[PDB]
Amino acid sequence: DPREVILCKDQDGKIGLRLKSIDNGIFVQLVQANSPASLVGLRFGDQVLQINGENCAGWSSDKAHKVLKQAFGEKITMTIRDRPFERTITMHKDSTGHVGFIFKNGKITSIVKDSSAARNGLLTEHNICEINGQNVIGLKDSQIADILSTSGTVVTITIMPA
Amino acid sequence: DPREVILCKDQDGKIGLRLKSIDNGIFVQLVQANSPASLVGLRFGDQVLQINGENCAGWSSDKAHKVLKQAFGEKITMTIRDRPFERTITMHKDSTGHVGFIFKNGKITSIVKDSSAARNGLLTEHNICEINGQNVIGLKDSQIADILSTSGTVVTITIMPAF
Ligand SMILES: CC(=O)c1ccc(F)c(-c2ccc(C[C@@H](C(=O)N[C@@H](C)C(=O)O)N3Cc4ccccc4C3=O)cc2)c1
Ligand SMILES: CC(=O)c1ccc(F)c(-c2ccc(C[C@@H](C(=O)N[C@@H](C)C(=O)O)N3Cc4ccccc4C3=O)cc2)c1
Repeated sequence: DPREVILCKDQDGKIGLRLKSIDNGIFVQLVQANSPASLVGLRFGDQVLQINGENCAGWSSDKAHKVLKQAFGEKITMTIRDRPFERTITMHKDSTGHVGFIFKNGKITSIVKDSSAARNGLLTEHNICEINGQNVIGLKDSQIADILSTSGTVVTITIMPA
Repeated sequence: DPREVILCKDQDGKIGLRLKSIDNGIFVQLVQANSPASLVGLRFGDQVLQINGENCAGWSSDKAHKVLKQAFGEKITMTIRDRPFERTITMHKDSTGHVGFIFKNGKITSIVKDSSAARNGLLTEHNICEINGQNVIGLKDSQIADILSTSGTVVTITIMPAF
């Protein structure tokens, strides 16, 4: 159920937020580290219904960008819907340390037959958002594979359709 | 949250279930009225993880139907994850009786600017599943519009991505 977040711009503007048009809605696509957007709890995949009282419906990505650049510093209110697409799947590493899926650019592309991912019904064409809690958005595939390896048997992955 | 369902085949060996492969997973695409599939609570959007202790990952819908069809035992055992893509949006009719969207083949195509659908972030390219608890999967657009006409001010709609 929607929430109202109040954000304040930093030194020279910039909320540290990249918005994207998807299905005539507006969604958070990137959250900068140590950003006013991250310090309030904004995450990749959160829907934005309202920016300073105004509806985002039908806004193109570049309109969403322009609207944010023109907002005044000490107050930027938004109506947010915490990751409407968010799903959380738990897997169990095998003898080789493998959970059972192939990924590319942070998106699951393949499911290994007879694996943990197959038993747990992990879906392809979904972005990996969090592994065990850590934000893996924007990370290179090698870094994601690293986090997966340095984790224990139970792997709590958070996926979202792409 | 996955649960094991035990379906019991009718006199025809049918269960009233149509399946569809989405993103290397198997999904329920149509549940016939008063069938063994409706009986156990299967619904459009439900993910089928296993069929008779056999993983559905990668399977095509023909493979899934072929497997349901084969092994004509009275009991089919499925592992079901309930509607993983289900989203509920509450809108309220304006002075004219409109929440503010356009649909074509049970799918939202457009959002009217400055409307309840816009205010509540309704998304296009989504299938309407339910309108105030009423199943609309399978119904024609005219029948969907009849439900909306006979609705109160509050219109609660369950939606899922079209894919
Ligand atoms: C049953 C069974 O489970 C099984 C069986 C045989 C296998 F070969 C594998 C398997 C072997 C290697 C991989 C590589 C796979 C990976 O390690 N995924 C994790 C989540 C995992 O599945 O553990 N990776 C690593 C990587 C790095 C950089 C770019 C892309 C990738 C990628 O796709 C995936 C699966 C898994
Ligand atoms: C503010 C504001 O809200 C506003 C204002 C002006 C408007 F013209 C409208 C509006 C008026 C009519 C319609 C037609 C629209 C509809 O009645 N949708 C329901 C869910 C609703 O939005 O109430 N329909 C009816 C229909 C029948 C058969 C096939 C397709 C359709 C279809 O798309 C859609 C929007 C809505």
